[PDB]
Amino acid sequence: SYEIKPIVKGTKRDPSLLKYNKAAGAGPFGTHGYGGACSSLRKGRPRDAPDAAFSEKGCGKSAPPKAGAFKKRVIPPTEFRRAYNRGDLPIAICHGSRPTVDWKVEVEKLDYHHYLPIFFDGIRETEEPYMFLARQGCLDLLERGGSKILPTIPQLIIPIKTALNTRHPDIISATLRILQHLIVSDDLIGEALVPYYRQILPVLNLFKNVHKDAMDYGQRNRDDVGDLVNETLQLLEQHGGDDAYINIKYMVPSYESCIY
Amino acid sequence: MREAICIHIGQAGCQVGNACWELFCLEHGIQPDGSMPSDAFNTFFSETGAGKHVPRCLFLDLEPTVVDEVRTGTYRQLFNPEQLVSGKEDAANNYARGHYTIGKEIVDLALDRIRKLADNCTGLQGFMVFHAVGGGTGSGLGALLLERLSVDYGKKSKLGYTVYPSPQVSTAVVEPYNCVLSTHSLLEHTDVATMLDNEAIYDLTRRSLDIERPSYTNVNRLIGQVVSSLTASLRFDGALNVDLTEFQTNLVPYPRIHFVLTSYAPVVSAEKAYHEQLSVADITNSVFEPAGMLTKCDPRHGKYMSCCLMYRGDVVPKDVNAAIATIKTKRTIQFVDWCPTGFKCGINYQPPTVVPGGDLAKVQRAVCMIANSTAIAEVFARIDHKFDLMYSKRAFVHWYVGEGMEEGEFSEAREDLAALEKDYEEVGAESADDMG
Amino acid sequence: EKTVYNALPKLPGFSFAELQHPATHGKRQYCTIDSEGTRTVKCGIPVRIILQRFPSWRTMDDKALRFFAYYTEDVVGSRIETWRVRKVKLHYFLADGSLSIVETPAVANSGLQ
Amino acid sequence: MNSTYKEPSSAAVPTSYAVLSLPSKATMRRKGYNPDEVLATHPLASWKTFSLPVGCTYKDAVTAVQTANAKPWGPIKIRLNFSDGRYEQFERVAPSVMDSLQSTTTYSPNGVFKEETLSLSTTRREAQKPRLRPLVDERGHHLSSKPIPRTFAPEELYKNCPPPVLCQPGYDFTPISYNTFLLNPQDPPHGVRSVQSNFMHSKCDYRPRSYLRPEEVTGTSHASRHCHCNEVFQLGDHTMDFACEGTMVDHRNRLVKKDYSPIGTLKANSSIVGRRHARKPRF
Amino acid sequence: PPHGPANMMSTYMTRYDYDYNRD
Amino acid sequence: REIVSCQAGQCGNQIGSKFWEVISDEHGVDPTGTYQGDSDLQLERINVYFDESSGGRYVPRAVLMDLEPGTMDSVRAGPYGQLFRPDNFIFGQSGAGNNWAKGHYTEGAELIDSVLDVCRKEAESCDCLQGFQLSHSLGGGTGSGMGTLLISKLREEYPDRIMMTFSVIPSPRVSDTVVEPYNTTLSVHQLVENSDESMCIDNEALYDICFRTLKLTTPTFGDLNHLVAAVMSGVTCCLRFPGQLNSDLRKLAVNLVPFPRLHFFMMGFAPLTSRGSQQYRGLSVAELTQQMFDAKNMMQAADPRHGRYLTASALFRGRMSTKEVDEQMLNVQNKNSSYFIEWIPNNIKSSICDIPPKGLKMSVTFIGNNTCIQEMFRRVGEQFTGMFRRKAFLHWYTGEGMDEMEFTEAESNMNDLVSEYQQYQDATV
Ligand SMILES: Nc1nc2c(ncn2[C@@H]2O[C@H](COP(=O)(O)OP(=O)(O)OP(=O)(O)O)[C@@H](O)[C@H]2O)c(=O)[nH]1
Ligand SMILES: Nc1nc2c(ncn2[C@@H]2O[C@H](COP(=O)(O)OP(=O)(O)O)[C@@H](O)[C@H]2O)c(=O)[nH]1
Ligand SMILES: [Mg+2]
Repeated sequence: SYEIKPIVKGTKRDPSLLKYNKAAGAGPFGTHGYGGACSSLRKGRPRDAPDAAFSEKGCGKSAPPKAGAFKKRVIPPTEFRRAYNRGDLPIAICHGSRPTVDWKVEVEKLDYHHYLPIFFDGIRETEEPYMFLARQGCLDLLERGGSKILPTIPQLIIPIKTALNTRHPDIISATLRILQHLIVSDDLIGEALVPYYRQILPVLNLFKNVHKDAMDYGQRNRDDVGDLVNETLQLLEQHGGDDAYINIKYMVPSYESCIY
Repeated sequence: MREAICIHIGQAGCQVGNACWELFCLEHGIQPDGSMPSDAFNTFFSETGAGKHVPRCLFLDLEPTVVDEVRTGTYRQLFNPEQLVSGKEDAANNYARGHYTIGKEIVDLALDRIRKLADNCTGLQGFMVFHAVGGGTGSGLGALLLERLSVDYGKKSKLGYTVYPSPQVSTAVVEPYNCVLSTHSLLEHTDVATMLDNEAIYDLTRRSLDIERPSYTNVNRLIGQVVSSLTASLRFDGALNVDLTEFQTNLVPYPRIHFVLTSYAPVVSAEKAYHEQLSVADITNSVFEPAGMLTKCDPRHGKYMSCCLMYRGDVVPKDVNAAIATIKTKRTIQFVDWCPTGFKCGINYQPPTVVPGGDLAKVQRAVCMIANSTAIAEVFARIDHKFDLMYSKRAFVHWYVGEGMEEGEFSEAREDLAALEKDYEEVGAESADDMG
Repeated sequence: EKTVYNALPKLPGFSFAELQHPATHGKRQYCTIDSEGTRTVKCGIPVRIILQRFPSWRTMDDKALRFFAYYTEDVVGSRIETWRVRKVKLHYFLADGSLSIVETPAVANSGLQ
Repeated sequence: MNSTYKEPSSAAVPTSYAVLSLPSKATMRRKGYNPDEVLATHPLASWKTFSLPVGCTYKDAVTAVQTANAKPWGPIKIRLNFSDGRYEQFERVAPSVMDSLQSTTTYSPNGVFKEETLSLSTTRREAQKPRLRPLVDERGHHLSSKPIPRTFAPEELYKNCPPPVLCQPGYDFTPISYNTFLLNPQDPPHGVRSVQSNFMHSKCDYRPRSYLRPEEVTGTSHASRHCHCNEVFQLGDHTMDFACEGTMVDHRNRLVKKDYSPIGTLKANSSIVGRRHARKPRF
Repeated sequence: PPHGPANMMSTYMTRYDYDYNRD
Repeated sequence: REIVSCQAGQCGNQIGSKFWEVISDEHGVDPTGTYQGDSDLQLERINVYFDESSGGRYVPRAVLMDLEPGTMDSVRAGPYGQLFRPDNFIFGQSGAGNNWAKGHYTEGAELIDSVLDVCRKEAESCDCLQGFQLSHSLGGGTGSGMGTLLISKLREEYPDRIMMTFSVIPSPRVSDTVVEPYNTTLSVHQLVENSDESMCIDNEALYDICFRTLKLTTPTFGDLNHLVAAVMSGVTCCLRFPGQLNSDLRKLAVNLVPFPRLHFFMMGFAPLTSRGSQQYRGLSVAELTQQMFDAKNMMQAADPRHGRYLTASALFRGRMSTKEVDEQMLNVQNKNSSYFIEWIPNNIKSSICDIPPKGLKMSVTFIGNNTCIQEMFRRVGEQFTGMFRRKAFLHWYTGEGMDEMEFTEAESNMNDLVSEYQQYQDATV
């Protein structure tokens, strides 16, 4: 007798979600030898151990351990999820032709200094409905804020970098889309975000050249992280300032100016 | 490195330690103040930042007379205030009281001191214990300390130069009881047990040293001579160097069979010496004399398991081999059929240092023997007959039982050491195909 | 160096061990392990007489000799002096055989430190 | 090789592999050798040797051999060297084709040695094997239920040696013994020289007086009953006669009676005449 | 390093010294 | 062609110490490490046994092994002890206790990695390693077990090199260890398996030599080991100096080993003269041959009369001509054809080297693969059976970790070895 372990990678029962979102997972409710025949036809066993590195023989076949730059880190606990579980978010999903977010109150008069950072913190969610609520609320607040998004720019940096550092391709792509929407929300948003390039751009550098004669028949989802990174960089240059190009060049070295 | 921590338990252990430490100090040029007016001492003496040399010893006793004598003796400045453990009340010659009542209230700090020497000793070789199993503290506290040392330090070498009850005249009457119980405790928890009874020492002093009135001082001087001979291999340069663990395997054939005999030569006085040319062959013959053994057991009364010869001085391996060949040519001494080799030899260049006022005339060469033989079972059989005669009549059982000891422990000791007797019998038995 | 006893070269029977006795048979501990691997192989007046000649003394710690000296240097770009003398106090600790120099000026307006 | 793969019965791990590499076509042309004309190795063939990873299996070794052969023209001959000194050959049937890789022979440096060995070594091994069977437990306890003789009995301890009669004089305590000058018979180990560390007492000089001692006509070599004083001894219920060594020793004090047990071990010589049935005196 | 002229009274002369390293 | 040497246990350590002092004397190297010789020839091949440092010192390519640092201390206290490199000293806390198990599996294994590291460093320091030398005793704990472990782990690291062992075999009548048969079996079934040529010393043959040949009154281990040092110098004299008919270590191996398992040799040195009888000797090639093939001059306790010479080799040193060496080596075979096996002609290799030992007009070292090694193997195996039947002293090994199957197969291998020595001794054409 024995046990079966079916392959569950990239399936409905994939435990990657569970092991990357620790706070999530729950529902809405919490022998002989040549002894005289020595000959020039034999050698000793190669020394391929890691300790053999930088020696007479050298490393051999001892590769260094990977730094885990592409390794998918664990998502930190989210104040947005905690606040929604507490019951402080004036949002609820409405189901129809396309799922949408319905608000308690007009988005125009909400205190953005409170609400926008929470929604931007909630982008890291990997379980519905938290992910959908956070991202759709981010989009709604960005498109209905007007001039109320500019003072919240300093407060949005921590959620963006925290979500980007997770190295999750889906989270990174969603944050890139939300960043594009944020940049195209007001004239001075890019100007305010220029000084913050040093805390947002490193992840874009890491995922700049990551993609996943034949076309990608599915690209309406815009899951190409590298393409999204390039589009965000071009948008930042376009709706940025004079120092935007030099800051972006200082962060990502392989970038090209779109205005010069 | 190469340290050998000395432990001296009880009165016999303390006096033997006094004698052997005097011998070690005179051999290494260390005065009782502890300063060398000149690093072979490092094995026995630990250096201090002030240049003085503190012995790697622990004088443990349950009664304060002997340790107070040490504190008021010549080497008071040499010996540490600690490492000189004194109890408040004697063991009253009772193994049960030395092992079950006063043993606990002193063995904790005794082990603390043992650790304070062991951590200092960076190359520790083993523990050389000195006690008399016939007494109360040396038996009980000795067994307790041996058990604790075994469970703490693991497989460290443990040479117990133990003084056993004499065949016919004894210090006490409960001495067979203490001997049987102590041997029961140590069979498992000691490495090599060394016979040091007083009869043969007295006989050698009276016959070869021309001493009409031998005493404990002469006994302890001979014991110190033997200890120095065995331990000088790692202290001084020599042709053949052997450590504490080197003769472990060469001398212990089976785990239960570790009791071994001793003999020193030449045990000669000044007047006797200038009439004798002490050659290697002559000293080896005097070693293999049944009289020359430091134990009142006849090695001719049985087989020889394995002999170890520590030569010291100007001995040459040529003459050592000649002596081994000429002693195996002898029929009067015969080895077991399963040890054709049966010999270990270790040669050290350093001659034995003569103690001022001592009874041993110094010689250019002296050889000691540590030997396992089947004939050692005579003392076990005799002490068992004594213990049996008393235990059938239930003499002195109330003392031991009221001293926190189970009454069945006497029976367990008797059974297991009888198993030791029969083990000696059947290892002395010859090899015949009917055994298979 | 080269003598009769060293004249014989090393042949199987031409070496005499008893000729060359080591002064001490004690075996010096060259090789030592520091319990963490790391194998390793390796004031003028004598203290006895200095203590004998001073019965009241026990240790030489904090028992330096106080001396007074001066060092002179040529000064070329000054205004009033051309050859300056700087005064020093010497502490010669006998226990360690150690010398210490401390600068001590003379007048209040010395200008030195 | 494609499916000829056999797993050797031996447990020798593969160690390395040598390729008798053969130079390129243009190299052969500029040396003057025709590549098309290729038991003796070609003059340009060179033994370029490569090594195997630590703890590699036979599958890994054969995969490495195939990887070495992957060169279209170079390899013609492969020698997979194992840990026992053997090498498996991996020759090319045709040097100009890849797929014709095949094993031909597996030579060993001990081949003929073992071939002529397994006629006498097996007999000696079979003879020696029952001797190695343990006769005791882990401790001294013998396995069989048959009782061993009383080991400390005098008739077992002193079979060929005079007993240690004890005397109080010379001691003020219990007597121990006195060592005896007596020597063993000259039994030199077989095949060794007469190597002596020093001048030794020759055993021929001390041949026992009971050797070819005239037995008179009585049938007893002994004359007076001082044989009981010096030669004959009583060991409990047994009687020992030390003159029995005269029949065991040679004129050169050499032990000629070496009784060997059927297994091959030596039976210790004895000199006990018989059991003297001592009994309580009765009327 | 060169060898000197062949010296016959030396335990360190070669057979080739005796033969031709005379100079 | 470089020789890198290892010495293990006290036996091997003092033997290697004397060997290194002998080599230093031959190459004119003082204890301080500089060169004060008297000829250029001592510099031609001084790299074989020495490496020049950035202090000018000629450091030996020697690796010292001992679980007991006491012998390390003794050699550094010796007259030539300052020659050795400090980092080549590998040592531990507790000695082997004459236990092959401790020397091979627990205490030796913890230090075998470091000794491999230092030996490899010496190996790549050498330009072209001609091979490895080893000196140890088969009766000891860290000389036998740790040395066998060293040779085993260097067979799987330099198999194309020549690894010699000048192992000191024990003797029952020279018994100075009771586990000599155990250690000897455990080390022989490893040496016959991993030593390309393993030539042996028994101390009693050396005692016989210093008794009637040398006639020394009080020869200590110094004079005792000088013979082994001399033969080690002789086996590489042709390497270290030019020769009329030179050879090297693997020359000796290939010309002395007919079958891979038959590589246990005897040794011999000549001339050796008692103190006060030089006026009677002749000191010629014939006398050198006579003392070479004399039974008492053999430094391994065996009787060549009871055996047969599978192959002998004579390494002559000194200014001699080839005709007399060839004639003597032919004449000994012709006159003792009963002791040279008939199925192989002219069993004696002859090599001629320029430089005689300092102070000797001419000399020779003898290597002999006589079939009389079988009696020593049979004796050791008999003692091994004697202890193994009662499994005496087996508890030390079993509690240290090894099992009984290794012991049984060890004696099986050794019995096969002695059986095949007998088979080839009795073989006929
Ligand atoms: N060799 C030797 N033995 C001694 C010496 N002193 C006492 N003994 C032995 O010790 C026995 C007497 O008992 P104690 O000396 O008191 O033994 P103890 O256990 O250390 O002390 P107690 O518990 O009080 O009996 C005697 O039989 C002696 O054999 C001595 O100086 N040398
Ligand atoms: N020739 C010679 N033999 C020695 C010397 N020291 C020890 N031996 C031999 O080595 C054997 C014992 O080896 P041992 O000392 O136990 O080896 P170790 O434990 O590894 O150091 C004995 O039979 C001796 O004959 C020496 O200095 N010279
Ligand atoms: Mg007392």
